[PDB]
Amino acid sequence: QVQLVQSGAEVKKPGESVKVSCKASGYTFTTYYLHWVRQAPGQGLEWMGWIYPGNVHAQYNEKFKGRVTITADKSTSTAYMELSSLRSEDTAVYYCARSWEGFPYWGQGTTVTVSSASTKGPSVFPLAPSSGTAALGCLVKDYFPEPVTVSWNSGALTSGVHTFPAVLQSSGLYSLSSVVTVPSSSLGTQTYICNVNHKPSNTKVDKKVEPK
Amino acid sequence: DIQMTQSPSSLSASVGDRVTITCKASQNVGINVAWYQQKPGKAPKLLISSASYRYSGVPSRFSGSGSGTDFTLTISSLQPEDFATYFCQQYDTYPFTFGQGTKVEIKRTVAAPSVFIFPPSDEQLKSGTASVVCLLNNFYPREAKVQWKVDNALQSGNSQESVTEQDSKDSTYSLSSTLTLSKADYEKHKVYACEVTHQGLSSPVTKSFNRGE
Ligand SMILES: [Zn+2]
Ligand SMILES: [Zn+2]
Repeated sequence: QVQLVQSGAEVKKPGESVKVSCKASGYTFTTYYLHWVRQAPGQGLEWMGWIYPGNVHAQYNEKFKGRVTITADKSTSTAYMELSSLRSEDTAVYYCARSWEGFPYWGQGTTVTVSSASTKGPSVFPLAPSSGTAALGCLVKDYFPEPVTVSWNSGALTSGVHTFPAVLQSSGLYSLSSVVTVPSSSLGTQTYICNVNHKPSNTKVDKKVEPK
Repeated sequence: DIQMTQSPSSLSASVGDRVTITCKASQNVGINVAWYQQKPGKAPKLLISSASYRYSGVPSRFSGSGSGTDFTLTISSLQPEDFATYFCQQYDTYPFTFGQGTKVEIKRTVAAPSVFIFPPSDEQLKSGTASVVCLLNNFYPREAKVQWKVDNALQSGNSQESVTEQDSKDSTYSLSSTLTLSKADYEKHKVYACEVTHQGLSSPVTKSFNRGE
C-alpha cells in the first residue's frame, strides 16, 4: 500500500527556514516523481517542485525564487522540502504527492505557521446565558499558535455545540468562541463547563459558565 | 503561467442532482488535466486523469470531458459523500497550476437564525479589553448580514465573523460576529446591538443590551 507520511506541524519566525520530511513506503521510491504542493487561503493550491529520486534531479516553481530545496535519501525512501527566508505568507499546509497523470497519492499534510508572535496560552471567558432555548459559551482568546481543543462537560455534552474556526487578530494572536444551545429549564440544575486545552503553552483550563 | 479558472465558485445541490463544474485554462493544455475532491482536514483525492479517465476505483457517476482550454467535471447523480470542494489542475506545462476550487454544498429549506448577544464578561473587563459576541444559530442559506450598532450608530471595521461548516444533522450554518473594543471605549457607550438580515426573517432582527444592565 502506497503511503506518504510527513513530519509534524512547525512554527517558525520570519527569516527562518523549515524542513519537512516525507517518508515513502509501499513502492519503488526511485521510479516516481515526488512533488511538493502547498495550500493556504487566498492563493489556494500552489505547486512547489519535484524530485526524481532515481537521479535526485529536482525542479522548482520559479515563483519561489530559489527559496525551495527538495532532496531525497534513497537509503531510507525519504524526501525533504526545505523552504528558506520564511515570510508570514508561507503559512500553509504543505503536502508531498506522488505523480502519475496527476497526483494519485498524497501525504497527510504538514501545517507550517510563520509568525513573529510568541507562544501564548488563551484567556478563557464565559459567554453567560442571559438574554425555551438558552445559548451559552466560552470565548477562547489571545493564544498562539493554533490549535486549541474545546469540549463541554468533559465531552459528555456534544449536541448543539458549535466551536467556531479561529480568526487571526491584528495582534497576531488567535481567538474563537465555542457555544452551545441548551434548554432554558436546565440552567438552574445542570452545570456547564468548557474544557480548553492549548498544548503548546501547556494550558488546560476548565471554566464554569453560569447564568449571570 | 497557465491560470485555471473554475465556474461556479460554489453551488448548492440535492442528493440525486446532476452537478456540472467547468474549468477554463488560459492557454491550451491538451488533455493534461486532473480533477480532485477535497474534504476538510484531508488531502485532495484524485478523481479524473488525462481530462476524461476515472482514476482506479472512482465511481461511475464522476466523469470528465474536454481538451485544449475547456474542461468539465460532471457528477451524474450526487450522493451524500460527494458534498466537498472540487479542483481542476493542469500538468501540461510548468508550473503546474490548480483551479481555485468549487464548493458543493447541501440544499435545504430556508431557516431563519436564532440570534443571541453576549456582553463582555466581568472577567474580561478586568483585563483591559471588551469583546461583544453576536451568535446566529442554525440558519440557511449561508448569506446573512450582521451589522453592529453602538448607541444606535452603525459600526465598521471593528468586528470579525466566523462561520461553521454545514451541520451534519440539519445542514444549517451557525455564525459568530465579535465586536472588539478597548475597555476604555466600551465604557463610553450605553447600547450595544447586533442587527441580523437573512432571507428567513421577514424584517431584520435586533438583539441588544445596555452596558452594565
Ligand atoms: Zn446550533
Ligand atoms: Zn456612544
